[PDB]
Amino acid sequence: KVFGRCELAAAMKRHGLDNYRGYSLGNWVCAAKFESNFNTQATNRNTDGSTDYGILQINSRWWCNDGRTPGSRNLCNIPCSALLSSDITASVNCAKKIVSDGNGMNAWVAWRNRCKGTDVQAWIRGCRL
Ligand SMILES: [Au+]
Ligand SMILES: [Au+]
Ligand SMILES: [Au+]
Repeated sequence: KVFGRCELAAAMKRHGLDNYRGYSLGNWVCAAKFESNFNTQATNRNTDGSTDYGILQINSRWWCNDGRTPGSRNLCNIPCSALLSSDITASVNCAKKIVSDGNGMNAWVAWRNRCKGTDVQAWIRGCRL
């Protein structure tokens, strides 16, 4: 599914991401925009042979099992395909574990390079939240 901006803002807020570990909702919408273009079906191969999955591009190297990242972790205890659903629950509850692990939103390269330090409130402008 490809979310509308305000549609994803609404879902992320409902799932308890607004201000999660002090990251405003705008940070999460900005990350999702630049990670996946709001597309739950997004998959991208990493150089080490891991793959990033779903609307928040969660990495098989640490967080999920995709059956082809040998010697990796599965710290969210899910198949990476669960991260590709039209329903963002699994991506949200895994992202909460990632952002809590000491590195904050710096784990998301697109957030670091395109959202961090910017006016991220612009990403929720116009939305009825
Ligand atoms: Au959730
Ligand atoms: Au994020
Ligand atoms: Au949802």
